[PDB]
Amino acid sequence: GSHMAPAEVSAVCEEKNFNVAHGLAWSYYIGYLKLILPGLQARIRMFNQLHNNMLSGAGSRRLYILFPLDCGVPDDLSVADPNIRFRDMLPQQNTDRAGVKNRAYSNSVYELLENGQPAGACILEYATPLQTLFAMSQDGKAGFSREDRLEQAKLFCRTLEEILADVPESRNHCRLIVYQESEEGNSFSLSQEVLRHIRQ
Amino acid sequence: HSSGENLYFQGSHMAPAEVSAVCEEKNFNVAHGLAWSYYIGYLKLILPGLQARIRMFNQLHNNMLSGAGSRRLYILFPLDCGVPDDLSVADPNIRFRDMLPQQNTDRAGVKNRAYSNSVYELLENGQPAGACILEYATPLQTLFAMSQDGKAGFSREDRLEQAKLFCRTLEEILADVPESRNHCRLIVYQESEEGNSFSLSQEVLRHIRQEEAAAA
Repeated sequence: GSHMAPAEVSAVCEEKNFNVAHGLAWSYYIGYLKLILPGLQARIRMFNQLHNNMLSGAGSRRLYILFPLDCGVPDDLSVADPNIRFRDMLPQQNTDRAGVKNRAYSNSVYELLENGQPAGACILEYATPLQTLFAMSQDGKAGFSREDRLEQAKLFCRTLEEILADVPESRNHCRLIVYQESEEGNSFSLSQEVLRHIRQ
Repeated sequence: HSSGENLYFQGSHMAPAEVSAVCEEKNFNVAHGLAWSYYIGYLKLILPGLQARIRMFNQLHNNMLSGAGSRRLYILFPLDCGVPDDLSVADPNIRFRDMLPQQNTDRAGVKNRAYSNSVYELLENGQPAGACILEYATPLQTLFAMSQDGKAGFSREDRLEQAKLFCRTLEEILADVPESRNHCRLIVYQESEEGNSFSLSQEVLRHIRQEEAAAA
């Protein structure tokens, strides 16, 4: 029994709503991922030269991005799991390519353990814009709920997946690792989650 | 085979608030996201303790930032969205002086950070008329880059609308920050609609002068 308000169809407006995810995704792609992707393989070759070819398989030559739907990203950005071991940062290039020419982005290579045994290696990181969503949910003058936060997180992920899907196979090297720890949780293992992605 | 859905104006997979046409509907989701990202991701990080860095600079540089008008972080918002890499190229009247120094924090809410913020002198008639901390609003470049992808469309007209919305959204967010903690000031302009003779430095100077007047 709730009527809509009257509306003049020629007036210019936008629906009010909290759908920031699209901006986050585009910013993240245009302003980070797109910038680093063209030099990733070169950087990997440099890394391999110094690391006994630790990243040799195709599965090891990808950029794995952690996407905790609860938006819990540690402040120090550490990936900290007993079975994930930091090995070294990915070295910078001497490049004239846009953005990277003036910026050395920090990326790290980790070794994954299973059953005490080395099971893999990869370049791993958190999707930093998830911090924004979390901060928004806190900063309550923002009026963004925990419920909104999850919704946006899922949307950011889906939107980013769509964008990435259109990347040519030649640079199709980002992989999203999406999980919601609060769900399906008990025995949850990050290392196991990453390994499944590497393995596939 | 791509869709080709407009990757820019993607949906949110949720039911709309209203079930009829309500307007000549616009989607500004990108602009809104850019604004939140910039505020949370940058401004919230930079603003706390800024006054301390400013005091330090004045100690180091003969009170170059004297006056309330100089104690603000001035951010440039060119509505045309072209963001230059050098301010002196952009206006020769804008002269780089030095970087804001980093403080060793004694405050619980201010971390030790490393942002490069730059202080410039502004010239009128070859003489310095003022000094301030000046930089561009970074997300504007993202909109510009989005407009370039011709396939993508995202027109010059469309770009301008998003740019304006980005400013509005940022302004709405800032409006809820107490004056005691909001040390940034937004300078919004569209060069392409200004005079043949637009001076960036004059535009900044006006703002600085306003700030000084407002501060009593």
